[PDB]
Amino acid sequence: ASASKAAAFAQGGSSDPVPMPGKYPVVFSTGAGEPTRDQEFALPVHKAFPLFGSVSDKYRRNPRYAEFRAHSEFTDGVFGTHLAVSSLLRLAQQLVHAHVNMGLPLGDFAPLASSDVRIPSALASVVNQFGEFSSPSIGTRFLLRDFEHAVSRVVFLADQLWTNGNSHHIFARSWLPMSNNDGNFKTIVASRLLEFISAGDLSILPTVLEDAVLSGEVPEAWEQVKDLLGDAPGVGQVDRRDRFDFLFKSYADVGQFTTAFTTQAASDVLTELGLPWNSPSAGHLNWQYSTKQRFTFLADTWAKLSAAYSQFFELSSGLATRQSATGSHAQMVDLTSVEGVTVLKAALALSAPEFSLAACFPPSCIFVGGLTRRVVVTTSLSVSQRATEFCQMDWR
Amino acid sequence: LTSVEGVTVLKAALALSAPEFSLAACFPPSCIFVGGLTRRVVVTTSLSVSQRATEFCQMDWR
Amino acid sequence: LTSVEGVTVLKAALALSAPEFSLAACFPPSCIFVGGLTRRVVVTTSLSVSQRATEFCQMDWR
Amino acid sequence: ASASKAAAFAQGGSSDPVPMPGKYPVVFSTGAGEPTRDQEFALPVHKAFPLFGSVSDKYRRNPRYAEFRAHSEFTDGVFGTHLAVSSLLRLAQQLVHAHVNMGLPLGDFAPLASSDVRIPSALASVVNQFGEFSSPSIGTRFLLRDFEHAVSRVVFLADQLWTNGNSHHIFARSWLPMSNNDGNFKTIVASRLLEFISAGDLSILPTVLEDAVLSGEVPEAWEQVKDLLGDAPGVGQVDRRDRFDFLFKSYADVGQFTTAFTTQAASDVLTELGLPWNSPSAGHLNWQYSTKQRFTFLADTWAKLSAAYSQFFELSSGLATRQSATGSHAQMVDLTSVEGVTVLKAALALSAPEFSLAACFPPSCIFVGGLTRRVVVTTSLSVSQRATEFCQMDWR
Amino acid sequence: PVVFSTGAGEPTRDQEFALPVHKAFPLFGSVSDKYRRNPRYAEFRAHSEFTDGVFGTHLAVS
Repeated sequence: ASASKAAAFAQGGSSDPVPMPGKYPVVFSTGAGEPTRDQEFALPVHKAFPLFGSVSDKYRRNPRYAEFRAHSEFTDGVFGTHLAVSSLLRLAQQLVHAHVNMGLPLGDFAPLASSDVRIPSALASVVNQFGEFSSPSIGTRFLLRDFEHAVSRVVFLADQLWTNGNSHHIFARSWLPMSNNDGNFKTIVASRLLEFISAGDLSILPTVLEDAVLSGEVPEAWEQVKDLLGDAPGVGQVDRRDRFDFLFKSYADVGQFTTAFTTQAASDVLTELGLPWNSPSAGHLNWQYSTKQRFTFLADTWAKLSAAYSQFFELSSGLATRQSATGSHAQMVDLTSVEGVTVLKAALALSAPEFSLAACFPPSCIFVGGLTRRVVVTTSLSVSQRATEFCQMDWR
Repeated sequence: LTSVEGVTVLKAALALSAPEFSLAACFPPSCIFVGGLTRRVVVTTSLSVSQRATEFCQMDWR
Repeated sequence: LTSVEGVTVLKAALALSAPEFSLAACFPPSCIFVGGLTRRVVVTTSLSVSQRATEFCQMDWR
Repeated sequence: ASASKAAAFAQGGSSDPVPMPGKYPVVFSTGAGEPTRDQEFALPVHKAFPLFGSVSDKYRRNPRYAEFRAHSEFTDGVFGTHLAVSSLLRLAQQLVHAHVNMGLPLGDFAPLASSDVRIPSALASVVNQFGEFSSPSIGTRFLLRDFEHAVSRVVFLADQLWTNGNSHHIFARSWLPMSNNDGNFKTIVASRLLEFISAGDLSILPTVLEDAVLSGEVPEAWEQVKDLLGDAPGVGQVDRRDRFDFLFKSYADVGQFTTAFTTQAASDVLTELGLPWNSPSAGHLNWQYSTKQRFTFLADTWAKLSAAYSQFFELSSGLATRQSATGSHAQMVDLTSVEGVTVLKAALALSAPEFSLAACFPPSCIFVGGLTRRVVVTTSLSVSQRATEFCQMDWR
Repeated sequence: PVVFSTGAGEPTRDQEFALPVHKAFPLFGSVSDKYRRNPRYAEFRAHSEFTDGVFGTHLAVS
């Protein structure tokens, strides 16, 4: 027990990603009150009413209230121009939030986020694209759109939700994180990944080498779709993009959609039902028309469903900022069912919440950055200094 | 509003008494439509009207 | 009054709360032809609106 | 004393069915007060008055109050909207309940289950079908309708009350539980049971193989009637459905449905009179017209049954939620009478109730499930570790 | 027009008549409060009405 310039430092450094999964569908299946008889069945319909209770809290008042802003994140009003409170936040939100709360431990060393200027923009879109069209496209379709990492405005975290695919297939092939950038760019998607990180690892995971038959499927197509996603979706809008995103997510590529996620009901349905701009300025008009209509749908919420005052379960959003929004080790998806469940994986989460997570196993497509920057200058203790000092105790 | 020699503040909306008549400065008017609505919404998944009926009915018998 | 699965009793006029739910066991009176009338009349042979305004105005000058 | 990661966990999991037997008839024969002389006989009819005295309690207030709701099964008020009570529950109800309370032991490992969205639906019907039309069809007919596992709305636990018949005759054959789902399906008869689980076990239990005489009179029709129940009752109503079912439950089929079925009368009389909807359509309207009327008839319990003010024996159904409704092995009937009465109880039920709970009740045809999920993750003590340790106490 | 006719202080002599014109000065005192800070401060927002900043981007006091 000797002494050489000690301290105690806290840190934060890592990445985070999110997905739109069939998870919401399990949370909006209408289990929450469909079988509740408080003759509230006076007021019509209850199909979308429940589902739509998903957004308007899980993206602005819950997560973007403490996670975003507090994350050393000086947020611009015009993305929170309207701090919202929807008492409809069933047992899923204060729960959901705890479930999905952007933030990792400090006793460890991680954090979350990569594009909250593009993600939300899309989410809002989805809430509108979904909570406006036909509320429940039965898994197939709506789920596709959301898990299809739908068309972008050039930023979209997509590339990550897509990176999932390629990696899974290439067993032996382990890629340098650089592959995480492949999302956008022209050539570098046909040199780094596709050619080098393919004619190398691709020429192995499936070395068809077919002759006079065009390497259809068998890696070479996923790469093409990859090459596409590189040059043919970043050149702008127009059918040339959808049609050639769709062509790349539609036909011939029926083998490329099998890797990731897809149904001829997302693409030919959703995709042919959104107008490429359904992700770009839709993401805008969904914030300055849909967010103001979010109002209507929120006020409608704080007016209609509010009327659900007569049951006695809901509560209101009383501004976090004190409530916070980070802490849950949503890291590494805790799921594995076989006769009996099995919550697994790294992220020494908790014990009281863990197992309570059944309602919702939060999952941020995190990258994970083993970083504990115990940065230390020694303009006062040239390592050696200590050395003699300590050395001068083993002598006597 | 209704003036004839002397004023006459009229009409439904059991407003107030202290402000009413003080309103001279400005008789506020919202082109309202008015919706006679008192939604005493009531589910009875615990008291099929009848239930009460016998209960009460079972007091007029004795 | 309306009955569907459960019994809902909407009462246009803010009636009561102790009788309401008790007074559904049978009665719910006739077809009145409501008359929105709150005759809050007011002669002005004492305070020609100007006088008031003239006064109140004398507290918005200084 | 080797210990290694012990615990102690309690569970629940198993089946449970129910039947409408001549059992009720023994409980409503009018032996509870027919000979009582208090001059209560003030110009009144006491035929149905007794029989219909247990209905409104043995299915909502008694069983569904704790059994159902507490069984962790999210109940909809519109199946218990009128959580009313009935004080006419003489000595048969608080008794009956204890006689038929669904909830096997945990010290063992079983529970209750078999569509409480269809059973009650039909029961309420019977209550109406019986307690309204013919209040005492003299065993033959009403008991039939009850036991006949009467027409369904596609669900009905009939399939099980019917499976009791095809397994009884087939001694040489035993079947895989997969024969339980034998209820509905267009193939149940053209595949598994009927053909395979018949051309194999049926071609032995009755291998007539008759020529130019059509072999149906030899339990190949039981397969046919089975066939029918497979394709001809699930195709809707078409009235003939009764005609068919009836045909299959009558016209010559009499030699078919007499292995585990009642008198055809309860089919042409009851069924035909009732009108195929008197099991699906009736149930609903019997739950939202008859359950409301259940009150008009509950009034019969709290007005007609209430008029019993002076005799002083009645006063049942005070609580619920707290009184519970599960924990009596009134299951595996296993009762036999010869000179003396012997009551064999497969499951170690009780000793104070047993011998007391033979006065009438001995619940349905459960399909036991030997299940004691004593699961145990091994991410702490890889068997070797333990063995490695214990072994370190067998070396020295 | 009856509220901006200039009754409020036109006949008030506090030699404030040093500073020119007083025609629109009074009338224009009508808005900038009766539509954002007065009514849209509690009525709008509180009316279960989650308002967008860009209509109250500037909460005013006159």
